[PDB]
Amino acid sequence: MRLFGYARVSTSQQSLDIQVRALKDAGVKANRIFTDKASGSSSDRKGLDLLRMKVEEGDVILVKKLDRLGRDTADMILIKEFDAQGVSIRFIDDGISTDGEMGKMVVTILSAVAQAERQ
Amino acid sequence: MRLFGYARVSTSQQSLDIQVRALKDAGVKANRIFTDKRKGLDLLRMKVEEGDVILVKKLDRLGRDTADMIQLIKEFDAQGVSIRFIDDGISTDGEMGKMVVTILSAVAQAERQRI
Amino acid sequence: MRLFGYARVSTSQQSLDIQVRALKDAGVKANRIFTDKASGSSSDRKGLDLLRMKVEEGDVILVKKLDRLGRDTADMIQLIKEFDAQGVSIRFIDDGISTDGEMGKMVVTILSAVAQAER
Amino acid sequence: MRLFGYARVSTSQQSLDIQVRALKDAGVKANRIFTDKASGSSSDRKGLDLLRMKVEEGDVILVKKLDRLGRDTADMIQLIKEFDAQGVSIRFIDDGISTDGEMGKMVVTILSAVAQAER
Amino acid sequence: MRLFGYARVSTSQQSLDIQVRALKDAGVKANRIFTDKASGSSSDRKGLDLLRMKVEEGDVILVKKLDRLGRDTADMILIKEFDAQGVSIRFIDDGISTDGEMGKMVVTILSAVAQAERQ
Amino acid sequence: MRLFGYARVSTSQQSLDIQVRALKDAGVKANRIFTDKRKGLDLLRMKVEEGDVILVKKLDRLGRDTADMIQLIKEFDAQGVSIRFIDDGISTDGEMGKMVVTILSAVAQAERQRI
Repeated sequence: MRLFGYARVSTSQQSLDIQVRALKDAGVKANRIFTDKASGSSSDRKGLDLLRMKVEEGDVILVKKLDRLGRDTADMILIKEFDAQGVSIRFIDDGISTDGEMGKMVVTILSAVAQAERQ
Repeated sequence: MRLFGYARVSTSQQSLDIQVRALKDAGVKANRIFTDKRKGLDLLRMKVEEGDVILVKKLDRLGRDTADMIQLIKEFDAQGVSIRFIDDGISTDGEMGKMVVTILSAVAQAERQRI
Repeated sequence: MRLFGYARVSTSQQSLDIQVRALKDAGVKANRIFTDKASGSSSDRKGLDLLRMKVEEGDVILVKKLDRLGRDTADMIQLIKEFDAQGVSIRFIDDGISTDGEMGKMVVTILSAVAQAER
Repeated sequence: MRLFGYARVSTSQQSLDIQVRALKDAGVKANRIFTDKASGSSSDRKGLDLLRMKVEEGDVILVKKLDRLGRDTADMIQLIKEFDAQGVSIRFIDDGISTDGEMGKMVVTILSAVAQAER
Repeated sequence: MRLFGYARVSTSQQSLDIQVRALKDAGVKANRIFTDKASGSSSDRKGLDLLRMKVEEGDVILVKKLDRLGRDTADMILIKEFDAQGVSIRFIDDGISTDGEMGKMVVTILSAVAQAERQ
Repeated sequence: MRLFGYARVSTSQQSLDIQVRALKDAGVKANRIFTDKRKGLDLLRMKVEEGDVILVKKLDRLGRDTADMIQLIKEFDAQGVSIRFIDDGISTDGEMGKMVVTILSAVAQAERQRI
């Protein structure tokens, strides 16, 4: 298993820095921290793209809070594709993971919310 | 234990009789089905007691916004009352109930940032 | 031929906007501009890494000046040779310099000469 | 075309013999090799001064490397332009570089680019 | 009037340095000191050539001793040509000049010796 | 004052009578002309006295080498004796005499460096 880290902002470098420091403090080496900053460039915006290329089945991505993974709830149900790759996600602040039975609940609930959102 | 039901439409009276039948089908007595088309919800609130279980068809029947949903779930939780969201596979019993609060709190925060 | 854009940038938004605008003014689509923070390690350049995957033989990378490509002359030379080996040439907008074939063969020769004469 | 030779040399005989031999090996007559001590002032370069008087349009000055011509890149560039204005080109034996026309136009462009990127 | 300085060696840099320092100590600015060192190059050997270009009528060349001016006595009777240019020479150590009546004697005597030498 | 003459050939006896006539013509009595074809020079030397003047045709008649010349000129100088080098325009009287020593000393040094 290898730990990766994902941080995301739309605008703020500050919250970028708040997440990246957190990811290191959780134990991710600095070169395994990929970020997305919508106000950057294709590379600042393709941190997830690179991350997809680096992972292997059995690896773990750490993200600070649940809202940092996607633009929206449909967006974050990313969980499916990384689970396709056999790669688990673990949200630090909320202390939930996406693997096994707990990971099944997380998607069930999140689908419910996203379908609600469409209401 | 004691079983209630909550059904809510925006407008369709037709579908209100359709949810109500669905809950009647799940075992809920008709005097225990409360409905809105928010007095229905305010009566059921409440009416319920320790050990009761409320059946709702979907998560989006229960409340206006995820934040309103969290506040409802904690109010029922405090009393020893739980919800089954029939079509969603979700229950507020025990662990799945803690999960649901954890995840909805996180979604709700997003929305206050949206506001 | 598809045009890409590349820039080494410092840590400020100002420094990024300036480089992004310069490459957009040169005709590069916004989704084809890749940057790296100039601060960072040269075995972990995420922008070059993505750019390497997206180019095809015959494509051109535009760069504003020689210093926006490489960390130093030796770094410039190795990158020019890497991309040259993939059939991709580099074009430095402000300096006027290109590396397609002939002039391209001259540029690495002069750059090494300068490598030496400076070293 | 008559071939001349030029070298900046340090203060030792060894340093001079080495540069003189290198230009003789390149085909320059011994009486057409001019040198300046690298120590000295750039508004008093006796060798360049004599060389300037002896060249004709069409002649070529051979130099071993870029650093044997100018005190620095800015000095190299001004000298290349001076001789270029008299119809005389410079040929750097070891580096392979020449300044006759085309490549010559490229060399001052690259050299200034490097002037900048180094400065 | 302007003072110039001329120093000459066949081999020795040391006596070069012994003369140049002398020429400065006599008051010649450093950029008006031209030297010839037979073991140098065309430029090390064309110090007199440059000197001829710099002087004006009325100027003075200082040389340390009389033997430093020419290879031989016929050679040094240089005196004629610099006198053609109206430029006087003054030999420091021997305290003779080549101008006016004293300069006439110097050439008379020196011609006598050189003709003797041919004997 | 008193006038001597010195004439020297390598080999030509003919030219020895030619120099000797030239000095006789310059005013020198025949008992005062010394000749070599180095005893001639040694007699005149080394013979001479204070105030004497020696006439020689050319500078290269006088001596083997410039150094030998300087040594001769100082020996005569010390005694108050002077040389006229007829064909060369040079005299060892006074200033032109100091010049001649100065310049010949410098030429002689060159030659010791040559040796």
